[PDB]
Amino acid sequence: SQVYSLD
Amino acid sequence: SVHVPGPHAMTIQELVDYVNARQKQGIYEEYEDIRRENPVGTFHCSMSPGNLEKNRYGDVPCLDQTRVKLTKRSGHTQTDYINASFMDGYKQKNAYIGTQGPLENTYRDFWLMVWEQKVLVIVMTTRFEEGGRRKCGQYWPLEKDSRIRFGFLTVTNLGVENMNHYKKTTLEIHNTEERQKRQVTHFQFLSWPAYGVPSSAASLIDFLRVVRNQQSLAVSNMPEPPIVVHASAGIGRTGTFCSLDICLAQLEELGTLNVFQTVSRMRTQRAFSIQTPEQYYFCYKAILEFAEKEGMV
Repeated sequence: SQVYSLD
Repeated sequence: SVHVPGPHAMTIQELVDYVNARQKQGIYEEYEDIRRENPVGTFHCSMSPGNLEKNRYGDVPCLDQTRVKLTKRSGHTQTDYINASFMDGYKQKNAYIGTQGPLENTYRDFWLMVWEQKVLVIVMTTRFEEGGRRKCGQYWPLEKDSRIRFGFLTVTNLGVENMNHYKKTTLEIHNTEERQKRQVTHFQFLSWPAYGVPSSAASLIDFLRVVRNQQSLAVSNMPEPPIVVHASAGIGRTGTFCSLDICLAQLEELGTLNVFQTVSRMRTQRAFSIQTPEQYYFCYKAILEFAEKEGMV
């Protein structure tokens, strides 16, 4: 998926 | 440009008063008020199924309204989409293209955009990985004299200069379809961790001067093409870099600035510009520091 926020 | 001085432009001493009165906690609370701003715009292109995999992060779409559109595509995989937004700067429309760190499947789109947008300077504020987390692809030929072909655009590395906090690469882009060549200066700033600030505001401002000098030098050898500015998502360090640049540009020319207005307006163009309250407070702090160092206060 890959998230930028929430570290 | 959306970045007009009005309506509450501040002088550098009023800024000192402002920051002194709000303090870090007040500036942190200001950042949150920017985030609250009603997100004018839509993200549909970013989320179209043909484009999902062209985003590095699920949670960093880009705005339909300001996105850079790709014209001369080729291949069913190349839509007109790239995660990249036109961004106004001080007294200049489309001063920047804030974009993400290119993925392997978007290297070709990135160079297409650079070509089509007449880009002369690329600013990169990310390492390839950080915490073993992949953050940006190696989208350019890294060794001197090496080349990569991205369809009709051949990019060749003409030389690299390694400095304190940044490396300067000179790339030639060769449109082999139109037999046109253009030199592009790629700058990689190495001391700006994701989610964080640079270790030296002074190194960032000196780097900003280097970039402006390069953009100026290139434009005189050709209205003004945008500077590509990317980090990993292209919103955190990118928005900070670009906001600082606009504020210092307005400070230099008009003797005024407004961080709030700058970042508020920037987030209507490159959505989510500036990712942490720490980076927001850094714009204020670097400007004050530049101003002390310069004896303006």
